[PDB]
Amino acid sequence: QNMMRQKEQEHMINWVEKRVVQSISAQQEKETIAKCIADLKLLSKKAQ
Amino acid sequence: DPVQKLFVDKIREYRTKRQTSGGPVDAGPEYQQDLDRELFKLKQMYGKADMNTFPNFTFEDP
Amino acid sequence: SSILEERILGADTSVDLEETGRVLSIGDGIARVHGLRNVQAEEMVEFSSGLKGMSLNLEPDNVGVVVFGNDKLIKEGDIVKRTGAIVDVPVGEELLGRVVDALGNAIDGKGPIGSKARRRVGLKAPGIIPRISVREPMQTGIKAVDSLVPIGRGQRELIIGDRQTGKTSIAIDTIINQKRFNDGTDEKKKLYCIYVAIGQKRSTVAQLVKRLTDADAMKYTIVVSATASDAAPLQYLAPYSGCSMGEYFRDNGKHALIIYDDLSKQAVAYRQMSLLLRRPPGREAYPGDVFYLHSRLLERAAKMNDAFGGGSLTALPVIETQAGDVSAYIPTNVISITDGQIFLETELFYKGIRPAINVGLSVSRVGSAAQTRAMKQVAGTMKLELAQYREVAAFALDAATQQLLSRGVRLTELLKQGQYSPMAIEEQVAVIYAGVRGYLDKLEPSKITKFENAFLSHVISQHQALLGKIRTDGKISEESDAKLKEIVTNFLAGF
Amino acid sequence: YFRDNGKHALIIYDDLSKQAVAYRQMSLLLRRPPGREAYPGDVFYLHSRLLERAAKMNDAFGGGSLTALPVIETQAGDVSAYIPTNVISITDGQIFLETELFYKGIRPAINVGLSVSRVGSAAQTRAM
Amino acid sequence: KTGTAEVSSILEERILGADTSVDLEETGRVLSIGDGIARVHGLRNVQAEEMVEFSSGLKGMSLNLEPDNVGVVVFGNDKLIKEGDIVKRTGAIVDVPVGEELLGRVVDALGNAIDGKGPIGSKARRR
Amino acid sequence: FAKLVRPPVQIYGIEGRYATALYSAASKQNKLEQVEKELLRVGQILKEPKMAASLLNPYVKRSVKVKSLSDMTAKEKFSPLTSNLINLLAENGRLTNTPAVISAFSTMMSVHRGEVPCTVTTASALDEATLTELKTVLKSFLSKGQVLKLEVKIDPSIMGGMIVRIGEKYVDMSAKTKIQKLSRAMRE
Amino acid sequence: TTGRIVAVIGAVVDVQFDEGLPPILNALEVQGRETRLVLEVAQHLGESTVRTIAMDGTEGLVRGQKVLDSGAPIRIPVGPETLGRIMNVIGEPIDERGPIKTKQFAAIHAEAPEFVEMSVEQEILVTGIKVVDLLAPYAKGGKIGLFGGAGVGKTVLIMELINNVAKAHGGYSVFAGVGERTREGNDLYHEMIESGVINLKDATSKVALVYGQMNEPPGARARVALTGLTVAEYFRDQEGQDVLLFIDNIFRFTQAGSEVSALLGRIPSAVGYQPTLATDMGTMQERITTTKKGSITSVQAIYVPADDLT
Amino acid sequence: TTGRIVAVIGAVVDVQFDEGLPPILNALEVQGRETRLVLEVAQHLGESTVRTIAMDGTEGLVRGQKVLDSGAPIRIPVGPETLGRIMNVIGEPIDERGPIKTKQFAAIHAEAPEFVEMSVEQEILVTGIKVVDLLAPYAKGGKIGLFGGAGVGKTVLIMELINNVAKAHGGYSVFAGVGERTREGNDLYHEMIESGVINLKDATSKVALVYGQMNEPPGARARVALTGLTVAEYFRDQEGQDVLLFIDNIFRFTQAGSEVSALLGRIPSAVGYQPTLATDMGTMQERITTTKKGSITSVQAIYVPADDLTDPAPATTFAHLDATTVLSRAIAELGIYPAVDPLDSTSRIMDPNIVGSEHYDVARGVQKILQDYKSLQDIIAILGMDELSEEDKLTVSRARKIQRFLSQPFQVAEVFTGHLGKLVPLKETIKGFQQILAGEYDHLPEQAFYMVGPIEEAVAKADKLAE
Ligand SMILES: Nc1ncnc2c1ncn2[C@@H]1O[C@H](COP(=O)(O)OP(=O)(O)OP(=O)(O)O)[C@@H](O)[C@H]1O
Ligand SMILES: Nc1ncnc2c1ncn2[C@@H]1O[C@H](COP(=O)(O)OP(=O)(O)O)[C@@H](O)[C@H]1O
Ligand SMILES: Nc1ncnc2c1ncn2[C@@H]1O[C@H](COP(=O)(O)OP(=O)(O)O)[C@@H](O)[C@H]1O
Ligand SMILES: [Mg+2]
Ligand SMILES: [Mg+2]
Repeated sequence: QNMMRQKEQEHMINWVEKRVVQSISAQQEKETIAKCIADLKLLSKKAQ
Repeated sequence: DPVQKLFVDKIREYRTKRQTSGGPVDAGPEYQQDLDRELFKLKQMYGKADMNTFPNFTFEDP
Repeated sequence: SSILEERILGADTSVDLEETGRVLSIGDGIARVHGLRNVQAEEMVEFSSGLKGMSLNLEPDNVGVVVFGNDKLIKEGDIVKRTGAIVDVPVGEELLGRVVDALGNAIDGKGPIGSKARRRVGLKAPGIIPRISVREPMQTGIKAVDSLVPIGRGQRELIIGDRQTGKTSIAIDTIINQKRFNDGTDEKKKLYCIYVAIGQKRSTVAQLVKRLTDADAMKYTIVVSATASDAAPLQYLAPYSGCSMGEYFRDNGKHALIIYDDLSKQAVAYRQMSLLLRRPPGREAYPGDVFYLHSRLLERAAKMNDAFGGGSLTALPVIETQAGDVSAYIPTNVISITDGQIFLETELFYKGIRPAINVGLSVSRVGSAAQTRAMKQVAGTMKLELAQYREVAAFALDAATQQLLSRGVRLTELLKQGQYSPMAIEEQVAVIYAGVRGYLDKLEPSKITKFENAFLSHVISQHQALLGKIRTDGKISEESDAKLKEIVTNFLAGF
Repeated sequence: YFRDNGKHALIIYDDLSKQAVAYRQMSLLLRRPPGREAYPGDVFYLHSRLLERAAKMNDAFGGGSLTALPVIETQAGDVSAYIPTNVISITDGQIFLETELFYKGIRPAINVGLSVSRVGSAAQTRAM
Repeated sequence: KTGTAEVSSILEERILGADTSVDLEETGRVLSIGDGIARVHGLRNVQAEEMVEFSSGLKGMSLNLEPDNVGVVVFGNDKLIKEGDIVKRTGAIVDVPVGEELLGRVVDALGNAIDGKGPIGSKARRR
Repeated sequence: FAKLVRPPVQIYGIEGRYATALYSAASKQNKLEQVEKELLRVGQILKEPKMAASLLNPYVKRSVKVKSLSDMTAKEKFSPLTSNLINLLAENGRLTNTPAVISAFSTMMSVHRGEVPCTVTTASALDEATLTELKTVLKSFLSKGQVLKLEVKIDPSIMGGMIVRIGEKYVDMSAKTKIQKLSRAMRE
Repeated sequence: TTGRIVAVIGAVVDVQFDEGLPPILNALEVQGRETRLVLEVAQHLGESTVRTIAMDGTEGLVRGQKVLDSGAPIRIPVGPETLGRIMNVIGEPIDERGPIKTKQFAAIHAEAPEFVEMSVEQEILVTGIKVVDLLAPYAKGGKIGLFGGAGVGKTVLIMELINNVAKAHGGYSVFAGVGERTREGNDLYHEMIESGVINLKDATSKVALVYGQMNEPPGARARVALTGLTVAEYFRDQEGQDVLLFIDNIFRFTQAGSEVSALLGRIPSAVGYQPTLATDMGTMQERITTTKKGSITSVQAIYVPADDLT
Repeated sequence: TTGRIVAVIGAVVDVQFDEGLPPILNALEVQGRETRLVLEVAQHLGESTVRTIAMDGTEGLVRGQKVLDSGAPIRIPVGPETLGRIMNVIGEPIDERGPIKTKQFAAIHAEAPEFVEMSVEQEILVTGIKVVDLLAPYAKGGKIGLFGGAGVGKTVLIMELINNVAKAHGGYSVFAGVGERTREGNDLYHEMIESGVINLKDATSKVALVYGQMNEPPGARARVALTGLTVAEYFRDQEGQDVLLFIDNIFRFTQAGSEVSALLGRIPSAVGYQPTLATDMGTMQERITTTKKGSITSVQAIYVPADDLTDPAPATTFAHLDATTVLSRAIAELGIYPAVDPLDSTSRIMDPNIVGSEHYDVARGVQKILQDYKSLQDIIAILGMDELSEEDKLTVSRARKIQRFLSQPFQVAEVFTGHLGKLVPLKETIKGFQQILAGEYDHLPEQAFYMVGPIEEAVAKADKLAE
C-alpha cells in the first residue's frame, strides 16, 4: 500500500509539472503584470 | 486567495487529474516494469506465500 | 491524492524585498560573492540553488562565503540572498528521535522537523559564576567505566583509542542504558542523549539508528549525521549544531549528553577548509586555530547551578589515534581541554578483554565526586587491588604476591562485558562485591565470566528486593551487606 | 623506431633522477606549484609516459620490442623517497645494488633479496 | 602588481599638482607603520642602510630601497609613529660611538648609556 | 597626509583607487562635471586605432607613452586634473586599464547626483503605458533627491512575471521561481 | 556553448566562455584534435573563465581553440553490453573491438545514496572460498582490503571471486584498474579471456574492465575509479543485483588526486597529500554500499607506502 | 574620532577613519552592539585605515558600522578594590557583585622597568616539595616556569604552590588564568572562597583573579596576560608590597598571538608561529620582574605542545625564567608525582654560596647518580640487570630509591590519591637524601620510598611492608 501510494504520488507530480509547463503559455500576462505591479506598490509602501 | 494565478492553475490541473483518474492516467510500461521489480524484491524479502492465505504451522512436540 | 493538493495550498508564496549579491568565483568550496553590503559576519546566506553558506570573510570588495553543500551546484553569476540571521539551527524536543543533518534538515523521511525555536551554533560558553561543581552521576552502564573511571553530569570525558577498539560501542551502550531513567517518574534523572556522527560511513550511522530503535532508545536520542561524503564545511559544523541542540536542554533545566564521534575527523575537515582558504599551515599542516576550534566547542559542556535552571550537558568526545600515539597533536589538544579520559588499548582489545579500557592511564578528574556511595564502597577497594596487581604483573612467589596476582586476574575477568548489555548500578555493585571481598579466589579465572552471567540470573530473579533497597538507599548498609554476603555464598555453594 | 620495424632495442636511461631534477628546475622557474620535495605534480606523469613506451609488439605490428633499464640513484639506500618510489611503481622489477655487499667481495653487488622481476622466469631460456 | 605607494592619498597629491610643495628628497611620510616596520614615501636621496630620524625622536635604519617606497626598521616601539609622520634623514650610515670612554659603561645597542651614570663622552664614531 | 574627500560610492582595485584619487582631486575646486567631460572625451581619444595600438605595445619606452599622451592632452586643452591623471597613469603603467578607470568614475559620478540604477527583466517587451506606470511605482522606492535610472532587459529563461533590481534590493516575481517554490514546498 | 582556450599550463587548461559558464565537473570537448580530449571543469576563476583538468595530453593546444561544452559530467555507456569490453575513463573502448553499443548513458559524478535508501541489516556475501568465508567473511556492500603484492595469487584470486560471484549469485563484476601498467593490463585481459570470465564470442562475459593507464595525465587516473563505480552502480540500481568491484590499485587513486590538487595550486596537506584527501576518499567509497535495490562489494588492492600504516 | 568598519576577517577588523587615526595600541568601541566589543589597534595599513584585533566575538559586525575611538589604550581598574573580584581582559567584573569601584585605572600596555631599576638580591623560596626544594630551589622574587605536556601535573603543581606559598604569605596575589579550563577557574574561585582567601563581605581579600579562559576568541586570550601583569604591577609599585603572580597557561598567550597573526598578513615563521614570537614574549615577560620598588614572584605554567621541548614557544621561553621545572610524561607514566624531571629542572640559585655546601653537595650527588642510572638504562633495557658490575647494581638500586623518594603526596591530590598531603621541610629533605646516598637504607625495598614525606615515613613504611 505504502509503496503504491508514494510511487503514484511522484508520477502524479511529474504529470502535473508537465501540465503546468505546458499551460504556462496561456495568455494571462497582462493581469499578472497588473497584480505584480500592485504588489510592488505594497512593498514600497512597507519600505518607507 | 484565487488572485494568485499559480495557485488556481495547480488547482485546476489537479482537478483535471482527479477526473481523468476514473482510471489511473499515464502509467507507461516503465511503470509496469518498476512495479514488477519492486514487488519482486518485496515478496522475496517476505516470502512466496499467497496474497491473503491464513496459514498454520501444524505444531509438534519434542 | 487531494492531500497533495492541500499540500499545494498554504505554501508561502508572498515575495519580499531582500538584499542580494552575485557570485564572482566558486572553487575549492569557498565562493566569492559580490555585493551583500549589509551582510553580517557569520551570517547565513542562501544561494539560488537552495544551498546555504556562512559569510566567513567580510573583505572590502567581496564576501567569502563557505558553502554548506557541494560547490558543483553553484555557478558564477548565481544569486545569493542574505537571510539576516547568524547561522542558526532548530532546537526543541521536536527533534528527539529524528536523524537531522548538520543543519536540522531531517534526512530521515518521517516528515519535517516541527521545531519552533532556533539557536546560534556560534554561541558562547557559560562563564564562571553559572557553573557549579559536578555532583550527579552519569551512569554509563559499563562496569569498568562506572566503577574505576566514573563520569559525572556536566563533566566532559574523552574516549581515546585506535581503530576498532570499541569507542562507538561505549558511546552506544551509554546511550542505551539511559532508557531506565527516561521511563521513571522524576524528571531530574532523565537524560536526553545526542549523538553527532562526523565523517563516518553513512551505512554505519544507518545501522546505529536501527540498533537504537531496536532498543527503544530513539525516544530521546538525536542523531546529527555529517557523514563521510558530506562536504567539509558540514563536518566542521555538525558538532556545533549538536552542541546547540544540547545547550537548549542545558539552559531549560534538563540534562543532556552529547557524543561527538569523532572529533579527529572534524579537525581534518577544518584543516581542509583552512588550507583551501590558503591559511598558513602549522604543526602537521593543522592551522594554529585548531585548538580554539575544539576548546570553544567543548567548553559548553557545563553544569549550570540552581540559580540558572540546574540543567547540564555532558560531552563524550571520541578521538582516534594512529598507532596509539597519545602524544600526537590533536590528542594532546583535546587531553588539555577535557576533564578526564578513557584510553582504549588496541592490545587489550585483541586479547578479548572488552571493553578495553586501559585502567592504568584512564582517569576522571571529578572521579569520586558524583559517584553512588554504594559503588564507592565497593570500587575503592577494587581500584587499590587493581593498582597492586598492575604493580607486580611484569613477571609470571610468596603468599601475598600470588594473592595479588590471583585477585587481579579475577577482577580483570570480572570487568569484561558484552555489547549492548548495560547493567544497572545495583547489579554492578553486586558483581564487584562478589569479586573484591574474595568470594571468587578459588574459582578458575576462565570460568569467572560464566559465573557472572549465572549469578546475575539468580540475583535478578529472587532478590530483587535487595537490589531495590540498594537503588533507593544509594548505599550498602550493614544489613544489606550481610544479605548480599549470604546470597553470594549460597549461590557459589552450587558449584 | 627500431621497435616499430621488427627490430629489438634496449634503451638505458642513466639516470632518471637527473631528468627529474632538470624538470624540477624548469617548473620552479616557470613558477608552477611546488609539491613534495619541490617536485612539480608531473614527475610521475613525466616518467610514466616515458617508461610506458617499452613494449613488445605482437606479430601483427612487426614483432619488434623495446626494453628499458632506467637507472636511479638512492641517497643512503632510501628507496621511499619521491622519485625512487615513483619509478619503482612504474617498472616490472628492480635490481638493487647495495654497497655493503660491494665491499665484501660480492661484485656485481646485486642484493638478491630485494631484487625482483615481476616478469619472472617467463623470460628465461629453458636451460637457465 | 599594485605598488605600495599607489595609495589614493599619494595619487591625489600627484593629480592636483601639489607634490612640488613638499620635500621628497631629504624627507618622507610614513605610508604604513605596523609590527615595527615603517614604509616611507619620499626620501629619494636616502642611502641604503642609512639611519633616518622620525618626528618623535625615534630612529630607524632604511633597509629596503624599493622603487616607490623605503622599508625602514624602527629602533624602538612603533607605538608613537603614525601614518603621515615626517621621517627626516640623518645623512650618515648607521654608526656607533667608540673610545675608551665606554669602558665600564652599560651602553645600549646604539651607544646610549643605560646605567644612569651620565652621557658617554666619546669622541669618534664608527660605522 | 591630506584629507582626501571620500567619494559617495566606494570602488576597489587599482581602477577604483585611481578613480577615488581623481574624484577627491576634482571635488576640491568643484570641477566634477567638466572633469567628467574630459574623461569621456579621452574615452573616445584612446580608442583611436593608432593610439590604441601604440599604447598596448610594451616595446616603446614608457617615456614615449608619456610624451605622446602629453601631446594629445595639450592639443585638447584638457583641465590640468585630467592631464595630470593621464600622465600619472602613463608613469605607473596602468593606462592599459584606463577604460576601467574612467568607467568607474562615471559610476562614482552617478551615485553623486542620485542616479540610483535599476533593472527589469521580463519574458517579453512592455507596453509603454505599463512601463510608465512601472517607473512611477519604482520611483516610490527611492528617497528625496534620488532619481530612477531604469534599464529594461529581456530574457526567455524566466517565463512569467519579471525580476526587479533596485540598487541592492531585489525582488524575483518570475514564474520560474514561483513554480520552483511550489514544486519544492509540495514535494517536501 | 563554445569557449576559447585562453591558457595551457601543463595539464591544466583555462577556458573562457562568453555566454554562460558550465557548472563545475562538466565535460568540455576540445575541437580540433585527432583523438578526443575531454577537459573536466574544476574552478570558476571569474571573468567567465574556468580552470579545467585535461583527461589526455595537452600538447598542441593553441590559445584560442574552440571548446564545446558537452552539457553534463563525463558520460559513459553503462548497458549490459559493457561486459567483456575494456573502456577508458571517457568511455571509449580501448580494445579496438568496435564501439560499445548501449541504450543507457551514466554521468560518472553521482552522489552517495541518501540515508533513507541505506540497508540496515548486515549480510555476508558468500564468495565460495573457504578461508575467506570462515575467518574473514566478506560483507555485502562492504569494502575489503587486499594486501600482498605479486607472485602470491592476487590475479587468480580475483578471477575466482569473479567466477564464484557470477555463478552463485548471478551478479556481474567490474574491474577498475586505476593506474594500470599497460603490460599488466594486457596480461590481465588475456588471463581473463583464457579463464573464461571474459569471452569474446558468445556474449556471456562476467566482467567489465575499465583501465586508467599509468601514462595518462593525473586528471584521468583520478576519475577512472568513478567510471568503475558508474558501471557497477548501473548494475546495482537499474538491474537490481549484487556486484563486485575490484579496484587495483587504491593507493594510485589517492596519488592521482594528490597530483591533480597540486596542479590546481592547492596547499598540500600533512605529508604532501591533497587537503581534500578525506572527502576525496569519501565521495568515492561512499557510493560502494548496499542500498535497497542491490549492493556493490568492493575489493580494493592496497599499497602501504614506506611500510607505514599510519 | 569616528571611523567605520571596512573588513571583518575572523578576529581581525579593518576600520577606516576620515579624521585623524588613533595611534597603535589604542582601544576602540564598536558603537551599536548588545555588549561591549573593544577593538585594539595594531597596524596602520594606509589610506587612513587601521587594522584592529577584537577583544570579543565579532559575529554580527556589518561592513560599515561605526567605531568610536577611546583615545587611550585598554585601561583596567586597579587598586585594593580588585582583591577578591574577577575580571576579564577589558577589566569588566565577571563575578556579578557590582562594578569595581576604584579611584584609578591603569593602561595594560605599559613599558618594562628600566635597567637602572632591576633588583639583584637572590634568596631561596621554600615550597615544601622535595624535588623542587632539592634540585631546583625556587628564588623569592624571580620568575619560575613549569614546563609540561598535556596531563602531567602543571595545574596540580601550581595549585599546590598556591596553597603552600600563598596561604602562608603576607602580601597580595594575582591569578591570571589565560586560556585554561573554565570549570577549573570556577573551582579555584569557590576553593578560595572557602579558604577565606577571598572574602565576599569584607575587605580582607588577598587574591585578585583575571580570566581569559579557553572559550574566549584569540583576541582576548592574547591580552588577558597583560591585564594580569597590570594588576600585579600596580601592587608592586603603588604599594611597595611583595606580590605573587600565578599564570596558567602562559603558552596560550603566544598560541593566540599566532592564531591572529596569519590574518594580520604576516609571513609565518618556523612552525606557523608569528614572525614576532620572541619579541612579543619578551615585551610581556620583561614587565614581570622584581625591581627596587617591589617584588613580584611569578609562577608560570608553560604548555609544551605535542611534548616537544624544542618547539619555538617553550624553546623561547626558557630564556626568561630563573628556575625551570620540566614535568615529563615518561615519569608520570611510572606513577611518580610530581613528575618533575630531575635532570631538566634547573635554577639560578644552585650556588654553594647561596644554598650552602651541604645542600649543594647533596643535590649534585643526587643528579650525578640519576645521570649514571640514565646512562645505564640503555643496556639495562636489553641485557637486563644481570649484566652489570656490582657497583653498577648498587648504583641502580640507589637511583631507583632516589627516583621514588622524590615523589611526594600533595594536599590538593588527596581526592585523587587519598593519601594525606605532606610538607617536607628543607632540612628534612637534605637529611633524607644524604642518608639515601650514604647507604644507610640499602636494606629497604624501593617501594618503601614511594609517595612518602620525610624519610622517617619511609622507614615506617618499610617496617609495615616487612610484616
Ligand atoms: N564490549 C565489547 N565486547 C565485545 N565486542 C566488542 C565490544 N565493544 C566493541 N566490540 C567489537 O568491536 C568491533 C568494532 O567496535 P567499534 O566499532 O565499537 O569500535 P570503533 O572504535 O567504533 O571502530 P571505528 O571507530 O573504527 O568505527 C565490533 O564488531 C564489536 O563487535
Ligand atoms: N589456487 C592456485 N592454484 C595453483 N596455482 C596458484 C594458485 N594461486 C596462485 N597460484 C600461482 O601463483 C602465481 C601467482 O601469479 P598471479 O597471482 O596470477 O599474478 P600476481 O602474482 O600478479 O597476482 C600464478 O602463476 C599461479 O601459478
Ligand atoms: N601530584 C599528583 N598526584 C597524583 N596524581 C596527579 C598529581 N598530579 C597530577 N596528577 C594526575 O594527572 C592529571 C593531570 O591533571 P592536571 O595536572 O590538573 O592538568 P595539566 O594537564 O594541566 O597538568 C590529574 O588529573 C591527576 O589525575
Ligand atoms: Mg565507530
Ligand atoms: Mg591544566
